[PDB]
Amino acid sequence: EGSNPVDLSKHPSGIVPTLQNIVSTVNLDCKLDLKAIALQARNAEYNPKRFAAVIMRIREPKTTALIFASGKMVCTGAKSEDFSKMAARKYARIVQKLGFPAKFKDFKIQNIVGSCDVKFPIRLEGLAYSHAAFSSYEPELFPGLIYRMKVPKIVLLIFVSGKIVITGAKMRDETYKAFENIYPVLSEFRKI
Repeated sequence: EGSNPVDLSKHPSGIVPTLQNIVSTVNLDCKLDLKAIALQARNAEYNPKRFAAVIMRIREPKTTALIFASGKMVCTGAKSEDFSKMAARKYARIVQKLGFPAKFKDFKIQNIVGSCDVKFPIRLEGLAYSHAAFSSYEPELFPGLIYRMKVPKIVLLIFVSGKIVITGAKMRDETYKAFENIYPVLSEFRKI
């Protein structure tokens, strides 16, 4: 039974990108007294002159939650969508247990960041000259090439070293498809 470690149907390049951060939001559906939550929770920080939300942190899943007065909560740091949702539930429950009537409505993934290393140098200048409508490479202003992909709606950061950052996905597979879509062109521009 030679099942394959990597499914080349899903990853023709034979390379699987790593998910580095998933950010999600959920509506707690209630106004929140930020000074009280900050006072009452051990795991909270709240400096409204620096950021208008209470900062809460947990170790499992190792993440950070930004809880706004409106009741909106942003959860960041998770490595999978299941873990982003699991952590969001855990922060929302902490809030209920403090005595606020927190709900868990319209939870949604807002952004997934993935990285990948093809491990060969890339001629970004040539790549950009050949794909002018989608790329920006301006070494004196920022390092790496910015590539705006249409389908899926992703923005990639391609560095001269072969390291790539894939941002903007709403689900794991989009991050994978974005990479596969760009792979043949990275390859076409391998620094000989």
